[PDB]
Amino acid sequence: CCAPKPDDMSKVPYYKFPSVTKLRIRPPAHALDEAYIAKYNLAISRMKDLDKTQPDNPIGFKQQANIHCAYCNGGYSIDGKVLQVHNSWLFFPFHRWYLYFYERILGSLIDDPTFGLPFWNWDHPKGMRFPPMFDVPGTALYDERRGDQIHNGNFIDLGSFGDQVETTQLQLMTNNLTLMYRQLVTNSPCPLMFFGGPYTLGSTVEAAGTVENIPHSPVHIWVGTRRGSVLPDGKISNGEDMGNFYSAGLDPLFYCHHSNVDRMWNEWKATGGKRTDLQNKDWLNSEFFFYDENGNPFKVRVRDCLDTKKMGYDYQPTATPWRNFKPKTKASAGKVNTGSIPPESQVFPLAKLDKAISFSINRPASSRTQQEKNAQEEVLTFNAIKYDNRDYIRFDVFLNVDNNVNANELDKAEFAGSYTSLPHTATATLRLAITELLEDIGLEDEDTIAVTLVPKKGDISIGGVEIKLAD
Repeated sequence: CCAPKPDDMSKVPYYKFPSVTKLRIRPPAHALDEAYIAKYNLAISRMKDLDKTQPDNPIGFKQQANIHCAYCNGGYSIDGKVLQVHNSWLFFPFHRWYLYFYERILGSLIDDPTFGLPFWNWDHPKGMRFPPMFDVPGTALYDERRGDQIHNGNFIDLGSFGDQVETTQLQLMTNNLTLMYRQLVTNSPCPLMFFGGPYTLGSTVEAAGTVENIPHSPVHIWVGTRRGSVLPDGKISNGEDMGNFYSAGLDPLFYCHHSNVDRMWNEWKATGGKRTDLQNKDWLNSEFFFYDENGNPFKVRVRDCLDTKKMGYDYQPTATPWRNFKPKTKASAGKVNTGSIPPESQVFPLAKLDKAISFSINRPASSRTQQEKNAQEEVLTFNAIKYDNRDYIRFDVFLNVDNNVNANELDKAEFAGSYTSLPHTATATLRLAITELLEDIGLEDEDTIAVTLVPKKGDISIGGVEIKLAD
């Protein structure tokens, strides 16, 4: 994490886009033509060469990896404030700018002014396998520090928590696309839920948005080696490369994953409405620091990365079949007797979520008008999720079911969302937008509903649970 930086950010100029905007198309990583794979490998190979020939050059492979490591570790400050780009509303714009310069570097090393950084299309069934171009040993895209959950033609598990898949292939694909639907539609109806919130003061509660939680974290977990296992070099793994935030940038696939995370921002806004960029001036005027492809230092602003076409790139149009994955069936017919389960006040603070537990919770308002629903989002909020930051964590949330719910079947109207964590006491919050579920299950006139938590991995405590109306 020895990242290069100017000591005095006040002397660093602000970036200016080139006067001639040369539009790059980022293509899906699967089924890429061999000629594109060849030049991607050449660019990465030349980037890695700089590790040896020019180890201090900021555009080299290891140094670009160090930039991400140092950002995740708090090693960059501008205007006297540390730049917090994880578990915060800076997550998307930081990575957009990071990849913008990374893509310009790749193109510059092969004299290709329109080189497009491919995206791992893990939201589409054709892209849910590990992308073949990255699994050719002896090429620059390859990384031996990956798990072997990724081969055999296995589909990615977008809710992975480091263990093997436990369902059928059909159900795993179904769960993946249901998670996409929940994370890109249901649970991100509004900007702060998609992007996350300010993670400024402490207030050390993590404030990730939807995508940063899921599917972003499970991809890291699925690709990286298994912590504790023997690496191909002989040493014990801490999740290297992708499974550890110190080393993730050392895997070329890291950038291709983030290309799709960046694409999610575009796809989320594509339906308009309330899914727009954050309008808060504090967010828009937040700054980051980067080196351009000529090794020159610059500051950039969030407000200047909102439109990728203005930055000179866009994504190859690609179907998003998860938009059709609103569950059609209910796991449980009828309505749960909320008098036969403990109220939230009796369960929380919950010292350990060791097994499935159900409880009743009060809604602040019932029979809400459509104008009310437009104005304020109904959000089920899990406060003070606490765990060891060295642990893998996952739990799922269902409405209107009981402790016997089959949590391997996410394609149900009752499935609300999930929380996961990638090992860095942590403290976190989970917010779920429940209006769509209350409508589908027929609970809109209820003052009290049943909630069921199902732990899947890790030792988890939860301080409290409340339903609030958020603007």
